[PDB]
Amino acid sequence: MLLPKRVKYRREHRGKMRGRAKGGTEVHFGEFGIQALEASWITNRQIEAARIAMTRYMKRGGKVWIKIFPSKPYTAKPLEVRMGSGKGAPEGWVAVVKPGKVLFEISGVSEEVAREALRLASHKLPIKTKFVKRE
Amino acid sequence: VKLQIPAGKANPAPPVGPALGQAGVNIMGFCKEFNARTADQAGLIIPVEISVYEDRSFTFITKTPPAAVLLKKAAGIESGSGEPNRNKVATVKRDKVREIAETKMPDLNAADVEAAMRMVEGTARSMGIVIE
Amino acid sequence: NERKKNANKIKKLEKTLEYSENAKEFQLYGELLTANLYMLKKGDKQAEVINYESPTITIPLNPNKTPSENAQAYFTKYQKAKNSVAVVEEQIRLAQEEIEYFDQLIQQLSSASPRDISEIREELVEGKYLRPHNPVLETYESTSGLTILVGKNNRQNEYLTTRVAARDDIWLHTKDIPGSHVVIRSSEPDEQTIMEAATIAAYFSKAKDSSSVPVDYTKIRHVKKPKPGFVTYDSQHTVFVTPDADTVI
Amino acid sequence: IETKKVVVEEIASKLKESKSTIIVDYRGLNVSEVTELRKQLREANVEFKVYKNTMTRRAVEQNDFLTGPNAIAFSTPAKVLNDFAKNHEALEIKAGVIEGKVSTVEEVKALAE
Amino acid sequence: MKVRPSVKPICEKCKVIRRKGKVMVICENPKHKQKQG
RNA sequence: UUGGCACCUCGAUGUCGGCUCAUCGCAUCCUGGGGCUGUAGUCGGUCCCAAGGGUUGGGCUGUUCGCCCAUUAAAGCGGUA
RNA sequence: UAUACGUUAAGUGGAAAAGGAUGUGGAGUUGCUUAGACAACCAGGAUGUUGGCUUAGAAGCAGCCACCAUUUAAAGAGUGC
Repeated sequence: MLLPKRVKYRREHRGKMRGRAKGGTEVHFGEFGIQALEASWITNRQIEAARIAMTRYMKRGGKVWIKIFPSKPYTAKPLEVRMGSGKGAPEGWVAVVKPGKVLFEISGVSEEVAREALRLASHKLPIKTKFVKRE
Repeated sequence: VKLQIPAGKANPAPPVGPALGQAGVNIMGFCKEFNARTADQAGLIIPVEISVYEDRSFTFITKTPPAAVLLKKAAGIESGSGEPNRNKVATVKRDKVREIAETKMPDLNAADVEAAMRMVEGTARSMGIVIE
Repeated sequence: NERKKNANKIKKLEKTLEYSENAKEFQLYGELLTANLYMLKKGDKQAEVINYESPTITIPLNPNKTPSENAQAYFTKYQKAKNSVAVVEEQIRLAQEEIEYFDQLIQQLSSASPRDISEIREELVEGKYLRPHNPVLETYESTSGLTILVGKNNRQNEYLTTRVAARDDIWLHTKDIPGSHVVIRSSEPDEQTIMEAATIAAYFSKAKDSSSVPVDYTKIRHVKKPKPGFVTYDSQHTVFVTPDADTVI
Repeated sequence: IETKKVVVEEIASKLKESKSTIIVDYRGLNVSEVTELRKQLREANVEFKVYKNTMTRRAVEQNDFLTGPNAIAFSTPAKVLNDFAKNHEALEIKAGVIEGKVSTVEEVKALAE
Repeated sequence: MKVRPSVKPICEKCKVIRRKGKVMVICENPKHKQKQG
């Protein structure tokens, strides 16, 4: 459950996930990676689920290199409450994702193993994905 | 039917008793017959084949000891490697390689002494032995 | 309080251990059943069976199960009792190590000085039984005009044994349960010093003024640096000796 | 491709080098009996190998019996062969040749005699 | 049966087919028998 | 369901529970027909098709709900201000 | 009830996802392949060896490690029961 240690503002606007990514569109730390085909917010619980999934499938395998970090916080008012009276309290932390963006990489491991692990992770994630490799 | 049995120890029941209680033959007379033939190093785990015709006509054949047995007697050790190629813990001599080769030449397929030696060398790799 | 507690703890464990010890029976039963897995119906209650001394045992069965299932269950129970006994024996080892540690500790505290008590307190706070830098050894005169150093503290004794001497030097301590550790710098002097070290050993021991205390002298090269101060020894000889006076200084 | 070319090449080579060869089936027998045959011909110094019918034919022309399962036994032999055959009797001893003279079944039997 | 939308083969002997426009799985092992619905 | 928004209704839309009267859906409680089973049998579990019919009487509580007694093939979940 | 070219066959059109699938159409890349491929049928599918460790027992297949050599056309110190 990743966390930014320190932040300026505990409360931010949400934002808009228009367009494609700026960077991180291609694997370069590792060999076999995964990228997105949509745009969405992703949570520390999602990423750690995917991470531990692939690492359990691999059991010693090489290196991973996540390519993101949930910097963004997201609020949520308490339950059964009218509107207004200030912005809701923070709940967790979020990473924002554009399409064309690489999320997880892999090295030290064969292609079939990598593809299967990333499949497993994709099923923990909400969005549509693609298997990718380095050029 | 194969049985891995020390020479002088025949009728240590619990392994061998079942080995022929399905056949229903005399376990213990057969065992002392086995000792009588295998008046050998007690502890030498002989491979003995047995063949029983349906009328209880049992005939059994003692054979050369295993490669692991001969190599553990050579190195004077108790066990092969628990993790060979991560921890080699045993070693014997090329002369002993020749010796066990020339011993079990009759049984193997390899007409070549050196090819039989290669077979034993693969065995040594499997059980964590190096050669000198 | 802690040592007494640990002693009573292992008493609890021991008197509890005497009620789940049915391992070997199940082992032998599984052996016999696997040996006799051809005479046996599925649905039977008993089995007149011979041991491989040729007694004849009547093992009970589950009349619903197969002999395979039953024998495997016996192996399972053997496995389980084996596991629990291993657990209890480990706890025993832990508690006894602790008790011996505290017994040596109380010996030291009996034969203590404040300078070592200040170190013992920190040792125990480090052990986290409690809560809240080169001076190590103390010596006096010895035979052959020699100097024999010692430490009533376990930590200082270890510091001297390791960092203040070589491997071929000689360590002199008790040949018995509990006592201090002491030696001269490269202790290779005469039998005069060899017998003089025995007096210093018998003075600071589990039984001071005990006139039958044997001292063990061994090369430091065989001093085992394996809780703390669990130091075994080899390359050792032993000599019966006794306590002495302040002339031991 | 060129590998198969090399293969048919050396087959024709050993063929033209030999002057006794036998052509048999290997079907209906275990690897144990097979290796028994192999060992007795090893000590006989009689070579014995296993090839495919197509490339075998290409080597010969570089005939009718060449179909079906086919192994070959070079003596630069038939005795041991027919002995094994009388022993096991799940075989075909279909053909032979000597000095390039195609030998009949009865003729290879006679050499076995 | 094992009715489910995530229909797959399980063992190598499991054989996917289509029937009446529906997807189904065949195997001698009836526990591997599946269908979408 | 608890709720959020305030769109009709404040020149009046009566609001819990119960009685009578039923009616509809099926994500079926029983009955019917099947697959699988860690389905021996008897009983079961789970899933699938099926809404034709049926789906108890009492004690306590205003109660709904719930607990309890005794039965039943079963004592279904909900919508209809 | 037009013209020409194609697509779909679900009544999609005429309601919706994750995910799943020898659905079909179009492009494209690539391995093998009449010196004979894929499937099918016939036969073989072995030896040190039951690889060794662990295990009461682990003998290709509880698990750890290794996974070599021989007959070899080939047989894994072993794909699944």
